[PDB]
Amino acid sequence: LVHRILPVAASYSAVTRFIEEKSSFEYGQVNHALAAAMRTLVKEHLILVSQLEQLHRQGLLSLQKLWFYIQPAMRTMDILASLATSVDKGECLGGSTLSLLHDRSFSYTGDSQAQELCLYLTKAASAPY
Amino acid sequence: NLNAVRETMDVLLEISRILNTGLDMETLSICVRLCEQGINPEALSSVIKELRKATEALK
Amino acid sequence: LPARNKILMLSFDLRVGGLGPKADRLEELVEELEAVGSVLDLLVQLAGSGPPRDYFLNNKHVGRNVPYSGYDCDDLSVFEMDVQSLISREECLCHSMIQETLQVMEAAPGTGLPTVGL
Repeated sequence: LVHRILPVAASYSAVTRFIEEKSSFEYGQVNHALAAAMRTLVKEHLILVSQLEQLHRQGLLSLQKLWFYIQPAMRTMDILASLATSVDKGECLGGSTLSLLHDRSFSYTGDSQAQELCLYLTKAASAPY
Repeated sequence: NLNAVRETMDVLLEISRILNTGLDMETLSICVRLCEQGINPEALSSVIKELRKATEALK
Repeated sequence: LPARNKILMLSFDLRVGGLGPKADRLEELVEELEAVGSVLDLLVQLAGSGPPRDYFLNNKHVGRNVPYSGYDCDDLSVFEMDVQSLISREECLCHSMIQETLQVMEAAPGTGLPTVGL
């Protein structure tokens, strides 16, 4: 069960490394708003963790409840660990990323848990363009 | 008179600011153009009081 | 009932709550408002239903001359309200800053992210 919960932190490690690298000018002026809308999502994760901390001090957070909590968020956080590892790989900037992220909302059109994130992320990456 | 209507529009701003009305400059410009027709102001009360209400009903 | 009288009836209500020179400016305004009339009748129905220092107040060390008015020394207590409104704003801020974030540190889970609501 730990090995089922463990992919969340791996799908977090290459998301903060998206924020703290893709904020750079050199990656372009589309990777700026790309990583300011992947910074917002990490703050959302930080909200979840705090609520669960308040639960855990009262003896009221256990592995089952946590596993129920995070399972909608493995269609949230794990999606970020894929777009980050395709945009960073090679050289994708500007319009090339934005086609690659229009290609990745046709790879999520039946889940609806991931699709809302794809639409938000490409609604922020379309703004400087 | 064209200089006078500008000064009367500027003197009109303060008594709509200090009375805590719902008007600022834009609503003042709309409502002063409406009142020049001859439209009754006691009815305009309700449309302003409901434009400011209907946004709060959504939140 | 005239138009300029309806501004005067609220000049009085200015004068009740302090703020003398504000009502003194209003009465300089009422002589030019009528020596447009249908707008001020709209201003009285919205009257209070809308959305929500100086070195010439209690100082006498400025001026080319000052009028001598003796000791008063009981308006120094309403120079403390002149500061008390400031420091009571800066503590109301700290009450609405600890609330908005303790409400996110502590809540039922699944309410801080709508994607977990699916």
